[PDB]
Amino acid sequence: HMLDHIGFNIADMKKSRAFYDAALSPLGIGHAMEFGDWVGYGRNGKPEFWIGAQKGAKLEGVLHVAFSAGTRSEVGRFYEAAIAAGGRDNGKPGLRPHYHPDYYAAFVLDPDGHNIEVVCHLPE
Amino acid sequence: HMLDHIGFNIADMKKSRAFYDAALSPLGIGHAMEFGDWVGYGRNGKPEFWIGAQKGAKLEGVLHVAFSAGTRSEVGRFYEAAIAAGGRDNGKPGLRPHYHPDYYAAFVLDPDGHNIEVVCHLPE
Ligand SMILES: N[C@@H](CCC(=O)N[C@@H](CS)C(=O)NCC(=O)O)C(=O)O
Ligand SMILES: N[C@@H](CCC(=O)N[C@@H](CS)C(=O)NCC(=O)O)C(=O)O
Ligand SMILES: [Zn+2]
Ligand SMILES: [Zn+2]
Repeated sequence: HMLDHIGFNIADMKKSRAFYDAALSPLGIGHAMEFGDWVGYGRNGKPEFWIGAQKGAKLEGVLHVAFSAGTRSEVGRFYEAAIAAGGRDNGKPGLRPHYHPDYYAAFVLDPDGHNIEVVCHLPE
Repeated sequence: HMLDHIGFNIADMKKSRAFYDAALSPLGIGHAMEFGDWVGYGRNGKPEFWIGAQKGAKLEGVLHVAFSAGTRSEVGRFYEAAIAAGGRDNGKPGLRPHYHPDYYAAFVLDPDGHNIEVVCHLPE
């Protein structure tokens, strides 16, 4: 994999932490680490996804982040949990064959409007 | 790995494409794919890092993206190439032991001010 980690600031840590806690839980993802004023999500102690809430530093415009799912069931569970936590629909779980024949994904906007996806690339 | 891919808009495709072409080349990373109005960087046909240049849609604020290096030599070569292409220094190649004892990295700002890192986590 070419991506090691990413990080960005959001408006409100309480709100964003709650969203990502709920959204990423079905992927077996939790707080891999909390370094200073950042919260790092990851699996098996390896953080890859960092959010911060530095005053005035929040990202503006839409960032797209896609997380990897091992199963289509995980895609669906991410979606349900993210919506329930206040995420806004940006595309229901389903095949996206215009990308490739086995691309199965769902899209939810986070509290700052970022386009958060979970995708499985495998046939089932 | 939990990150599948990311994407965001930048101000000027010619400038950003040139920067990332130069910066990511030492990692064996090139244009894995060009889908519509986006440019996808990746290795072995698998795009992970997408940039676009939609009018008015550019990301504002600082995004941090770190790419994985297999060797410390690669970290250094990324840095030299990124600087030569007009990147701004945000941290020279070297150990960052305050992260962990084998963390070796360099940081360069892209044309839009994003904090681009290449990191090797292995002892050498
Ligand atoms: N509503 C669409 C969302 C598709 C989407 O957001 N795709 C990602 C890339 S995988 C993206 O950033 N698209 C930007 C665009 O399509 O303009 C769906 O349900 O498929
Ligand atoms: N100038 C520093 C840059 C360190 C840096 O940018 N670290 C990343 C995380 S690996 C970051 O986003 N840091 C934000 C901060 O330290 O406030 C260096 O050379 O080490
Ligand atoms: Zn996507
Ligand atoms: Zn970093």
